[PDB]
Amino acid sequence: FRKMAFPSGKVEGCMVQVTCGTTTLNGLWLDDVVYCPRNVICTSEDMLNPNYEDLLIRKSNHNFLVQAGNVQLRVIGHSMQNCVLKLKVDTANPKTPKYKFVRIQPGQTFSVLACYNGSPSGVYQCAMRPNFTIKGSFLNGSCGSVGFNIDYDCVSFCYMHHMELPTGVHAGTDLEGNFYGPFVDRQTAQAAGTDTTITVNVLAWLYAAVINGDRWFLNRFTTTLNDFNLVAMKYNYEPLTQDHVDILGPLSAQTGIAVLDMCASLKELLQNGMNGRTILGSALLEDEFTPFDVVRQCS
Ligand SMILES: [Cl-]
Repeated sequence: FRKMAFPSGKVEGCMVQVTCGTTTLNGLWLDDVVYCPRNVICTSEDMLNPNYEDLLIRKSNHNFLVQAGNVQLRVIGHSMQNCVLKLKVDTANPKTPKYKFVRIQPGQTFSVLACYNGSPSGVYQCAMRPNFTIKGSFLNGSCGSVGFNIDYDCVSFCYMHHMELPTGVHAGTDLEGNFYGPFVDRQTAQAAGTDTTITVNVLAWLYAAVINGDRWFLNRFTTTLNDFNLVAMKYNYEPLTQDHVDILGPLSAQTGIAVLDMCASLKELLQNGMNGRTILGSALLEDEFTPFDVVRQCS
């Protein structure tokens, strides 16, 4: 049961490289605007404690070298929107897809087109952790790469990678420059806080395991939401809400296993472990498939 990324074509024609000083990173070219992390304007000394307003005032349009494939895009304007830099250029991207900017919730998933210096290298499916970090070693060289979902014909951009925290975990913003989580684009000590397991996603993955024949872990017990959540808190699982129950509706309907029934099976797995067995070929419970993801990749 494999992670699936959205097809990346519509985003590939939007990826450009942005250089300021010694720093090159990735930028997103939509219409006549290139979006990228504002930390591109910082020198290594600047990053310790940048005044971005003052730094941005020192820069001129010619300080920003933007290139799409071959043609290099003349920057005719530079503006800051929270933590994203907006480089206005004199050419609208002819490959611009229908798109929207959306802010996602912790636990939601998205595809990242990982790029090096403007060039697409690969696509990865990830999740926004409960603590608003993104797990994924590939983001180390991919500053300015973006995360997205495709909803019908529209690319919904939800993430732009900005930095690694001193622990190594990855942090970024929505496309209007607001960080996910309590993080700032400054090179200083910053803690992400306890990450937890996305409970509703584990339940969705257990349903996928049932749909694919893997059902040894089903027991006959049931549970109430309150009793389950007491167990969940113990193992650093996120609390399950009635909204999460409703979202799991379609999967219960297809399988015939009520949601609280499945919660009782998960409780038993949390208390007892798997005793050396696997589920969907995994020895650990997977929490980076959403209920929508499982629905989409089953029928
Ligand atoms: Cl059960």
